[PDB]
Amino acid sequence: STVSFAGQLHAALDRISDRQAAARVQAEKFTLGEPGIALNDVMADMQKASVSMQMGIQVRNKLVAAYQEVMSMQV
Amino acid sequence: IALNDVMADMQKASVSMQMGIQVRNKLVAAYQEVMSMQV
Amino acid sequence: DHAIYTAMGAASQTLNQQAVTASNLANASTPGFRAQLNALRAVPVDGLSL
Amino acid sequence: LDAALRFQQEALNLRAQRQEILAANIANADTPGYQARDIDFASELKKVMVRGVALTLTSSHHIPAQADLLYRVPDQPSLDGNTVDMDRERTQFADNSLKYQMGLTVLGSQLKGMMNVLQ
Amino acid sequence: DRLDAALRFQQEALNLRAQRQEILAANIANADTPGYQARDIDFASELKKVMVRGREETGGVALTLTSSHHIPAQAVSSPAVDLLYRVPDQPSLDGNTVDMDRERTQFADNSLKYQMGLTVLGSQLKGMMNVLQ
Amino acid sequence: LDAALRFQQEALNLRAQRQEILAANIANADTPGYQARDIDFASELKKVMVRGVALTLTSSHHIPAQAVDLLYRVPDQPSLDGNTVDMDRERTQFADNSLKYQMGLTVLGSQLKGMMNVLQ
Amino acid sequence: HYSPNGDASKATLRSRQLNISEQVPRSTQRNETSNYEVDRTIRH
Amino acid sequence: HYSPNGDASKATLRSRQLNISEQVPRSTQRNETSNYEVDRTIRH
Amino acid sequence: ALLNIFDIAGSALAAQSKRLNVAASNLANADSVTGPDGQPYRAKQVVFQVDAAPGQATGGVKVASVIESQAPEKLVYEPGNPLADANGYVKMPNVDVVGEMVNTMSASRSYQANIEVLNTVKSMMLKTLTLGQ
Amino acid sequence: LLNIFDIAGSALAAQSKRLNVAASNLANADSVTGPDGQPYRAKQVVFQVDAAPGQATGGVKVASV
Amino acid sequence: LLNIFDIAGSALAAQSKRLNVAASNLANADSVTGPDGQPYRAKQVVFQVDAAPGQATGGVKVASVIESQAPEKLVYEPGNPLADANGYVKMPNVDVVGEMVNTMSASRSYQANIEVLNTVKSMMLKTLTLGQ
Repeated sequence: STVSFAGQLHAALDRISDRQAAARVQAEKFTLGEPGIALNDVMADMQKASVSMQMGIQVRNKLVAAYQEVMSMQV
Repeated sequence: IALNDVMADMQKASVSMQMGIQVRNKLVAAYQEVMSMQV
Repeated sequence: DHAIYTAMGAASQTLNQQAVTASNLANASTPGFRAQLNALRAVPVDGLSL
Repeated sequence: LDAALRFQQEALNLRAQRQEILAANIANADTPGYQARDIDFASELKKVMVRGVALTLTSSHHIPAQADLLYRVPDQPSLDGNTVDMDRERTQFADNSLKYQMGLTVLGSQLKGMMNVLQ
Repeated sequence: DRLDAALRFQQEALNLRAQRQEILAANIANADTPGYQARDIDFASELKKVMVRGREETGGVALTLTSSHHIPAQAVSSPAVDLLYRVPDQPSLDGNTVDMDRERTQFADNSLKYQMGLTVLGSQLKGMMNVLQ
Repeated sequence: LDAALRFQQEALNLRAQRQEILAANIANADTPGYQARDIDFASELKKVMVRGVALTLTSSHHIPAQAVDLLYRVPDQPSLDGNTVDMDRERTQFADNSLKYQMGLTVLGSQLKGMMNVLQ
Repeated sequence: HYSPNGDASKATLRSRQLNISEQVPRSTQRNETSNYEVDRTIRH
Repeated sequence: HYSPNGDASKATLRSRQLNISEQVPRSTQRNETSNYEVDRTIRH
Repeated sequence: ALLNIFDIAGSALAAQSKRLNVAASNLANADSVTGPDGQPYRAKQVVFQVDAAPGQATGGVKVASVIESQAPEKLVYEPGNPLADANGYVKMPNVDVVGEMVNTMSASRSYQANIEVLNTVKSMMLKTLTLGQ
Repeated sequence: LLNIFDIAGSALAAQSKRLNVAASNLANADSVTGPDGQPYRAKQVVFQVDAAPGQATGGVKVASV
Repeated sequence: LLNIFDIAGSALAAQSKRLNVAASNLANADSVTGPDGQPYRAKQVVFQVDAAPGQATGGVKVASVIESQAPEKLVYEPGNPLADANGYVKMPNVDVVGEMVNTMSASRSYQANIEVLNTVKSMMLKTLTLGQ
């Protein structure tokens, strides 16, 4: 139907938030004493979540720079 | 998609948008300099 | 790094020799017992280089 | 907001308290009739997370103010009195230190994420 | 364009470095499985092949794009690079020809050259942005 | 102009080559009869700053093809297998050469950044 | 008003992710994700 | 309206990826991903 | 420094961890006369395979199908202890102790290698983010 | 407890109980009577594998000396 | 592959192969028989300099593993097969002290080359920050 790239940014933010929340709840469950979950799995998922979050931060920085530049053309 | 691909795409698009905006700035400035003379 | 395996082999197999000697040696004063003599075999690992 | 850090905060604090308890167990390894103690980490952590009134706030100079040891089942009776089993205590202490380090790493990483969002 | 024709080489080289990187980490991860037969690729020849031909990655198919709620799923995809066998020294009785020292010095080299490629792209892109301001 | 960066640049480059030489000495510290080699930095640098051949280079499709003094390191403590790499000497030399490479990197960084600061 | 799609014979599936697993002392598994399209009538 | 392509004798494929892998202790494996093209009628 | 190298090295970590846990079980249960139902304990081993068998290219290790070692199940002779059959022979699990020592030793070393690979790739990727700026 | 800490600690505790049984037996060799007045019956420890439910393997339990 | 990484990595490979040969000797000392039935002949490696065309220096290559042709010390067991006329088993000629010293020295050289590699890697990664 339509892409509505504000919807794409919303989807990216939702992905980042969901990944961090999943890592957080896995650390929750593991330190709570729940059997199953392993330590290396916890740390690996936390690492991946950190990388995705820095992904979002870099996209933020460059979008803000782009907008601050498109607001400089004289009309 | 590859991560390095995503950042290279980021930067290429950013440079292209910068270049387009600068070219438009030059053209708009030329238009106004032409329109601000005496006749 | 795989050297450890070879060394492990030796250590493990030496214990086996010990075992044999022990069974070979507890069986003194066992009538007509035949001592089970033992040896160690080198086993090359013929491969694709070196 | 900014109470997302609460969970690992309480978990780390509880790990430290358990460390103190286990160090007390080790220290009292040979006192007679010590009857070693412990806490149940999962229950304590749930209890702290699930669960504080600020006093009267009239004119100044008004002085605002404010303020389970389980028994480990023993093996190997002694009749020298004590019930601290050194092997169990040592394994529990090592595990507790490891998990304290984990909690410290997780909390530090959350703080790093928060601080990285801000620049 | 002519922005992605001058930056094309370093982009392709850096992507190929990343691909060789997970090849080498697959070598490392299968250090002690039996009969692994460590793999590697030739970087120069493959880079020339990429520049002349393109990507042309072989093997991969995603599902279709109908109305939402149709559970996207994808097949197992692999780059078109032809994996080459690494000639082994020291046979090891289980077929595993992964020599820690060779794989690890190659890993460090590949990491360093990937960082070099990142530096080169960063320099070229900073140059572009310095022209345009 | 802008060959005022030449000296340090070439100096740095020479240090890097030296590393290889010294590195080889460490690699062959056990081989028999290696006869550890080295170069003298000062004289080699002076010579290179004072200063293969070109093939058939008309239009393309003719396949162009490109074409230091390695001095003995006088040994001590002879070792019956010809190897003269006193590994202690080479370790000291390698540490010092790595350090002076770092110094050269810092000096080029400073000259380049001074140049860039003047230019903005 | 809608029609009830509790029956499988008269339901409508837009998607269905169905996984079946088991070993044979038995362990089995069966996961279902089904998304439907439902008849609807709107009077105003 | 659409047409039922439950049958491969009248199904119309755009893409089909097929992996068959088995050892003979017979370990077997089969994967079949299919994208179809569907007949259609739109009576407005 | 692709993201599908986290999966490979993480799978390697999990496989090494499971192998090490099994070897620790073997070493602990040496001289374990009986099982819960009542049976000699059978020393076990884990089987390492390459992950994602079909197509793919190379990538990751899987520890599916933990199996049971076929050592000859050494016996002892104590016809005063129950669990000894006719010709009283306590069945005495078959653990090669030095082999298991070495197994744990190498498992720790390979686990450490893969942990490091994870860290190195993350550093690669975080410096990838600093492309341009 | 983390998994391997549990397995190895159980091994250590079981070995300690086995050693205590051995020490007690060795010390009471040639001991005419018990308190009630009975032969000192020598003791043994039986090692079961721990973890009956789940994976059927890991750790050692030595209950019922 | 950068030249210096190649040199040090070749050193690592050579040291690993030397240590493997020493371990095989130290392990099969006192081994009566080979597969077919012959003495285990004690093994040594040959270290030679690499990069033969160009600069005459750089790296170490351990091509052509050879055998130590010492006269293969004998023992007397004239009931054992593998004993010729004048029953004399062949009994590999491995000197344990030499092999232990070889293992120690190989480990130390391995460490030195590893740690050269680390130094060089830091050197180059610092070179990448030249200026900026």
